Amino acid sequence: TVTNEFASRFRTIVATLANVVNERAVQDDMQKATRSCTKQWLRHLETQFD
Amino acid sequence: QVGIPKLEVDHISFSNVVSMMTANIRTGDDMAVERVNPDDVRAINIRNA
Amino acid sequence: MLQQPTGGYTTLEQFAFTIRNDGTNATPTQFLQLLSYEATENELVKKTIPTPETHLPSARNVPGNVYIEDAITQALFGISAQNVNAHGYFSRLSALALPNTSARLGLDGVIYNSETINIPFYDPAAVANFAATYAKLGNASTPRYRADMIDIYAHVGLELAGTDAERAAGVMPVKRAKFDSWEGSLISLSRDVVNWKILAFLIDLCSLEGEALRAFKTRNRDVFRMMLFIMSTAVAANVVNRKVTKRVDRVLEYIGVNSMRTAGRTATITYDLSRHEFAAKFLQLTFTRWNA
Amino acid sequence: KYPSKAIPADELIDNLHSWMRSVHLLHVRSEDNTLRYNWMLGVYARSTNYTTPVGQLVVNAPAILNYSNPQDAFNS
Amino acid sequence: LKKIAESFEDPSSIVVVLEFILFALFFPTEFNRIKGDIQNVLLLFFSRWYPVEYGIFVQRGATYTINAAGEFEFSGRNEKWDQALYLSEHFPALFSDVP
Ligand SMILES: Nc1nc2c(ncn2[C@@H]2O[C@H](COP(=O)(O)OP(=O)(O)OP(=O)(O)O)[C@@H](O)[C@H]2O)c(=O)[nH]1
Repeated sequence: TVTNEFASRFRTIVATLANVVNERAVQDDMQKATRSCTKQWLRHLETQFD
Repeated sequence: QVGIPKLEVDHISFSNVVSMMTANIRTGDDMAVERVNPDDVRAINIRNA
Repeated sequence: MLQQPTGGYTTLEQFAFTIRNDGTNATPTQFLQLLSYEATENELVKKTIPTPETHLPSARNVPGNVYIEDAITQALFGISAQNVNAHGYFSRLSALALPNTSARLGLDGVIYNSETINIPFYDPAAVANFAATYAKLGNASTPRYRADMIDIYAHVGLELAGTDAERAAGVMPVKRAKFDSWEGSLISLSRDVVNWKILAFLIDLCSLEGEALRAFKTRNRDVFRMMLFIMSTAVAANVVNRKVTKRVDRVLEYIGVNSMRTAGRTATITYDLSRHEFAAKFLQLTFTRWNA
Repeated sequence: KYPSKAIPADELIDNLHSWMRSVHLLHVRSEDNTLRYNWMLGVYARSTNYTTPVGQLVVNAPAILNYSNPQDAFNS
Repeated sequence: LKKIAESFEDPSSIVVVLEFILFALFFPTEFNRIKGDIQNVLLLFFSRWYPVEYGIFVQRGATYTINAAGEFEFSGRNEKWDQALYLSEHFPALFSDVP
């Protein structure tokens, strides 16, 4: 009635991608910034997808 | 027997097989490409190659 | 389909190997009589040739009938060939390597993908044997499989210049070849060789076995030596003429030493680096087959 | 600082010691007994301050400096 | 594939990966046609983000061929995919799903 298997698959996809973006070591400060911004934006794409 | 090469001997030969490219070939025409600049100048590496 | 005789395909008059010389179609043996050798202080010693890799390169899906004989003979003796590895059509030989393939290798020296009318072609078993070794010309360039291109020429020397005692010993003095010569001799020799249907020689070299094979090696030794000669001039460090009292003696130095030269010269055909890798691989395979 | 006489041992030990404190090679320690540490690449990456591609590779994946087979230390 | 230039330095470069993942989902078939060509971009990604793993993986080989009885045979050698390979026996190895 409620859950959509496709959307949930995308949810685990962006959770994986967020873990990967998270574990991505960087040196420049702006890189360190866009890491977290990337994380937010993935988190938004998930809602668009659902 | 192989044929005697024409340049090897002094007789003139007025028929010969010239290779020629067809309409399908075309050499020397200008050609187009997409060029893609590096995203950040500071990311470009020189050494160690 | 052309039947293969009890002797090789080379026994057929259709596949005669003959350089031009003195205004006639001289056989290679009677050109090699003209060759004479000045031994120098250096010594060639033949190392064991590494066994050719088991791997047969993939024949990429190619619709066309690849002219392979032309590709090979140009890669080894072509005056103007270069970048003989950028195209990678030698891998196509592997298409013939399969048992019961629909492909056939024509006497024209083209690899047709299917049997086709009015085009004579070698017996597929023999060609399967030939492809099973010479497809590896396809990995002449691949970094994992490149042949030694320095050591191998020692064998070339031994098989070209080496006296029967030197060939038995496995070591000969580095030699400097010479012969009375016509203008542009090495070029015309190299092209008389380029026109040779060497696929016959190779298919007989790979398919024949037993006494019939060994009788081949003796019958065709001078031919193989001529290929070795063209190739050795291709890598010879220098190639002068000598005045000899109203006669001219061409002198290539030195046999068996690959100078690794790549810059061109009027005197001889020249190997680009790709051609060096290719010739090295070809020598590796052909010599591996010539000793067994 | 000492054109004429030998550098006094106290100054040599003190300064060399402080510089020794100053150095710290990148690494990821691990339990495997077969492992070594590609010291050449480690010190080199350090000396460039990790600006060469080898330096980036080391600064991002220090574990790459560890090696069992000595040759694969570089092939990696 | 319309080729992508990405060099995968900034974390945001992950976007290209996502653009592929989404393409795998919405169009699994067409993705299957262009997948080697996308594997070329992915390899630039993996060589940056996971160099040690990329080392072991590429060391197994960049491609493979299924044989009789269906077993995979990986190339043992890194090399760029070309669509010239789509009609050949070879598959991009990134999609083998072999642990
Ligand atoms: N920067 C750097 N260079 C090294 C290192 N290890 C060896 N080398 C250099 O590698 C070169 C050749 O390596 P080795 O064969 O081990 O040294 P060598 O040729 O026997 O000569 P020596 O180094 O004087 O003992 C030498 O000239 C060294 O300077 C290292 O850890 N870091």
